[PDB]
Amino acid sequence: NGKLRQWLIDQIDSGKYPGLVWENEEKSIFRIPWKHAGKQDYNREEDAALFKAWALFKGKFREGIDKPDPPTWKTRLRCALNKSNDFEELVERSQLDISDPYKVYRIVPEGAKK
Amino acid sequence: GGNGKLRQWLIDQIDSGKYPGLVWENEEKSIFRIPWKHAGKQDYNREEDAALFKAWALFKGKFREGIDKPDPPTWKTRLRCALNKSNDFEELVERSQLDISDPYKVYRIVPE
Amino acid sequence: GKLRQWLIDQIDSGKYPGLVWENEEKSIFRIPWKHAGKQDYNREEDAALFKAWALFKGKFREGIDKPDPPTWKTRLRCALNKSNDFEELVERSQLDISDPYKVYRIVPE
DNA sequence: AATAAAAGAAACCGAAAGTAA
DNA sequence: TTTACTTTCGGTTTCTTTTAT
Repeated sequence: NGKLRQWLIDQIDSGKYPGLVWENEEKSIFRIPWKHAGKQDYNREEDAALFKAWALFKGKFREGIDKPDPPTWKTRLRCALNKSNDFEELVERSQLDISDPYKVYRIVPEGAKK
Repeated sequence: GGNGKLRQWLIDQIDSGKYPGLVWENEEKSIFRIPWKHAGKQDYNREEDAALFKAWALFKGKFREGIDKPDPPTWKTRLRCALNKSNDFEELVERSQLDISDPYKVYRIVPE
Repeated sequence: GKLRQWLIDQIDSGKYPGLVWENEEKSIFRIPWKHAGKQDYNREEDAALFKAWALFKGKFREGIDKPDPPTWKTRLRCALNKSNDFEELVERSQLDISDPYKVYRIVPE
């Protein structure tokens, strides 16, 4: 009934967001760019695109109707990632203090029994 | 299965020690205790707690051991509905304990 | 149905400050609705109404159950939503002021 | 120093599934 | 079965305290 799992899998499977790539061929671990908005390498378009995309895809942000607030978009996805049972951050694999920094996440498989 | 069987039958089930938690509260035998546990709770075991409901289903024609598939929720609902509408029984709702372990309801027997 | 009468009764008492009628026909009322994280929020006064609903239904027992104001708030909110006896006037609600509240109109039968 | 972004935790929401009477 | 709430689901928004430039 949720949308985050399928949606994010789709954005990675698309080549739309550079740095949003699978790390393995088994499609279980992926990399998600996570740049601090204050950095010099940061451009609003390319780095905020994934967060804006989630706000567009849910009804939250409507282009031309609403005033843009990019930190809000990032907070939504971060908190959504944290809370979801579908995603587990591999905190020992995240690279946040480099140019082109990223976080590493695992998509949990569904459970065996009921 | 027919009319005028509920009152005496339940009195008989209380006077026997067969159903744990189905005991009299007074010596005048006008008020009694009936376990009323949610089937999902952890303490719930199907045998002991569904026994009274299964017993009513057997005593009336509704359940036949070995011929029909058991449905404990159906037995509970059937006996519940009988108690509410019964002129022979009146719930003392101010003494019932439904949000405790081994929860129960308290009922008063209407004299004629 | 106990909510319709119970809530009408809670408004008619002056017990909960901010739980007041807006009109003289007793069809529309104001129900305080503050976020529990805000600074003005005090646990006793603002959760009192939700606490009262939890008491009046069997859900909370003083001294037997651990207090959970967030669950109290959720139950009352969801109850109002499903109620055919209650309809929120969303064009009147004031959620982003100090002392925020919601506005509800009582459906006549 | 200052301004802006960011962080976890928890309270929060509607919708729907669930439960009881 | 209808009415009437209550609980659960899948994220979302807020609160307060760090972190980045």
